[PDB]
Amino acid sequence: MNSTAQGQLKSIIERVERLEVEKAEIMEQIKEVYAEAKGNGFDVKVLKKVVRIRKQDRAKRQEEDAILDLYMSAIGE
Amino acid sequence: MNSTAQGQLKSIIERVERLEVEKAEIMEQIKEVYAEAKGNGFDVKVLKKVVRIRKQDRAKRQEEDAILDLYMSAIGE
Amino acid sequence: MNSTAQGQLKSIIERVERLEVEKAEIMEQIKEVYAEAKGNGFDVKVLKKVVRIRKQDRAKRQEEDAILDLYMSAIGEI
Amino acid sequence: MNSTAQGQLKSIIERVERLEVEKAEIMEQIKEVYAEAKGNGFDVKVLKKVVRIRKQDRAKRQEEDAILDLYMSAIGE
DNA sequence: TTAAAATTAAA
DNA sequence: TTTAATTTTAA
Repeated sequence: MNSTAQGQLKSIIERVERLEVEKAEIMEQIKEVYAEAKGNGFDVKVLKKVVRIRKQDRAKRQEEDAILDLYMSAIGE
Repeated sequence: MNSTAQGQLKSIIERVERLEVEKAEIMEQIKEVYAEAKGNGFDVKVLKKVVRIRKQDRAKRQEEDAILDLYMSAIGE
Repeated sequence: MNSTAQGQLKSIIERVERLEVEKAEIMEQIKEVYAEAKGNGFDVKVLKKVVRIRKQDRAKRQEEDAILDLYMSAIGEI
Repeated sequence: MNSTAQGQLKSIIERVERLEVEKAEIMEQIKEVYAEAKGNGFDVKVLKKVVRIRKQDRAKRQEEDAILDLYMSAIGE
């Protein structure tokens, strides 16, 4: 390939790798918060579901919760 | 490697690949059930949720849901 | 929902769950193949890679690999 | 739960969610880098493979690749 | 979307 | 040390 093209490839790779280093740091910071929470006596598993739950629109989730209750009711569970 | 060594290797590969084919068939059959369910007016997302839930122990389930409600009401939404 | 709709739902759930039990069994058997292989001196990680590779069309993988080497060479990685 | 426990939970959730926002922001930046690369005639799929490969130790990578060559050849490849 | 796929943490 | 769960990719 070209010399310039080789330059772009190298820049792209280095750029992605810098971003993935930042991502890794953030992931470590998240695990540190949960570590702190666990030390406080909180249930990490539930805490994570709390975060996940809050990511979706309230109205939509509650609607889906209602459908779930309808289904669980139908199959007798 | 030996003739017996490669003989074993060829056996392992053959065994894994035959099981992969069967696993693929089952996975396709599972999607067909959901496709049919969707066509019948059911919510596939909720359906998969129902399946997931029924895999969990009843006790632990309501136990983690109780903690969830505690956390959720504590932080509100 | 209707008593009939209830029937459809239950049958659907039963179908998925029986199929998932089947899937778990197959996945367990696959694991048993790898564990037996591992006990015989084979590299499990490499074995799975072989299986993965053999899933792709020879033509495709050969070209993707060619491109890969081109990139790895360009950045002085290889 | 105590008011202190309530305060802990509130900040724990808020800290995680802010980190999630940042992590998600980096993830879209990475997709943008790859999106731009695609426009520059680069193979995104191969690009990602280069990154993953560079995350492994050169010495170990060459070793696994050597074994791979042995296996493939043994079964005909 | 769907996936299958995997390395990894921890029960 | 085996079910989990975390991550990422294919497709």
